[PDB]
Amino acid sequence: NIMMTQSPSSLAVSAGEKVTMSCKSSQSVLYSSNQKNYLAWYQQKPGQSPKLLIYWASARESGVPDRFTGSGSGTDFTLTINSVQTEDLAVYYCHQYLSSYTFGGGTKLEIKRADAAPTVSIFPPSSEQLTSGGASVVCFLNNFYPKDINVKWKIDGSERQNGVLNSWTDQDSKDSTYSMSSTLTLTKDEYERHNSYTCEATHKTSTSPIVKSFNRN
Amino acid sequence: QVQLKESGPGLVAPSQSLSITCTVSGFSLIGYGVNWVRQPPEKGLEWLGMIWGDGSTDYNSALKSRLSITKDNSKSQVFLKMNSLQTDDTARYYCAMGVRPDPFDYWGQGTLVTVSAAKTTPPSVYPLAPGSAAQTNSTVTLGCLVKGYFPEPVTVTWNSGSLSSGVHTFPAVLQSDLYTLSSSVTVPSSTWPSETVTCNVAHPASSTKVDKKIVPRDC
Ligand SMILES: [Mg+2]
Ligand SMILES: [Mg+2]
Ligand SMILES: [Mg+2]
Ligand SMILES: [Mg+2]
Repeated sequence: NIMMTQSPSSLAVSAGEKVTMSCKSSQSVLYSSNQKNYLAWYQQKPGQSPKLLIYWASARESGVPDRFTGSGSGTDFTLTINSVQTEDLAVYYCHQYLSSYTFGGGTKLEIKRADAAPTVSIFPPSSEQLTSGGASVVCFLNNFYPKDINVKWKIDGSERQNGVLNSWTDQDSKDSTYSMSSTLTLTKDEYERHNSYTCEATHKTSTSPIVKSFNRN
Repeated sequence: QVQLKESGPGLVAPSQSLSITCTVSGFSLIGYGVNWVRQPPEKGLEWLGMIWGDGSTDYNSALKSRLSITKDNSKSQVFLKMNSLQTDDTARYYCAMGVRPDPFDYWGQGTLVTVSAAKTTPPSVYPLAPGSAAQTNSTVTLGCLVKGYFPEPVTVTWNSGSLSSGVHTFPAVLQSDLYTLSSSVTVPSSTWPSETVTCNVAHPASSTKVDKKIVPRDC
């Protein structure tokens, strides 16, 4: 039972740059009766199963771009991407298949890119939900970079923090931006207790906050 | 042209058993072994076991004999059975195979297994239409709110999949044993409300399929 350790746990890089990852095994993965290192590298993109990149430590799987090269031997191995593509966003796992099957903890590859301002959209509760007694107010903050972003919910001018639920998407595989959804969930009666609903977003790309509002009117 | 597809129950209560079928295509089970690997919510990969061509099996010792693998060569099916599941058995379960002796070349999509005593609940699907008018030659953002379902997963499409670009589907958030998520779609103002925009939500665990047309609202 061989243990596989990878470093760094995560890594950010701009498109077109080179990256190196490290995989170390606690026991040698070199077989004397074959002189082969039973070492493989997998790529797993969000929403997809692992994809074999390399085997025998340095043999590249058919169809894999030549920017992917693996090397090393014994207990020290390396994966290199000569020129990172935006689509290379993924987690990279090393793997040994000499004695049973074990995997490393993975190296998460993230993409650095130029700042991008968000597009903010606010949506009142649907009539379907109000009929059920609920009133969720939803704010979409789409296609921004970097991930850090502050959203503030204001009702009739006063801020509200209870009932706010936020969710971020993964980095986009093509433009490497982030999107966020912020949902303020009230009851129908609470919602009909006020009139002005505001999603106010603050991001590095501008000192002026982005204000999107609607009136229950 | 090797393919593997897992079919599982989606929801298993604690102390109960898990059964998954891997149906393979493009090769005979007589000649190749099939492996099982799971990925917990926090990611990573953990090998579980395999069944060789000749029917012999190897298992991860950490599973403490809770895991049993069988197969039906004549039906191209591999059968995964695990007993007394606990919360930390929650994961996506993959079946995988390699055409060489190793490493694994072909993976199924995996099937999500949630270990919980909570009840299966269908989602509520609400349209998210803008509150005001769209400016000329603008791009308008619509959405659907998928609220109060359990367990994962749900799938969301727009216009039966014909609307694929400009879509963000946000990861689900868990609260009080109920999931909520949303999906946005951004399209030119010249295409909506001129043309139809509909979100299609499926919750297989609840056998739920819902279409919500996004219609303008009274400003
Ligand atoms: Mg062991
Ligand atoms: Mg590219
Ligand atoms: Mg934007
Ligand atoms: Mg129109």
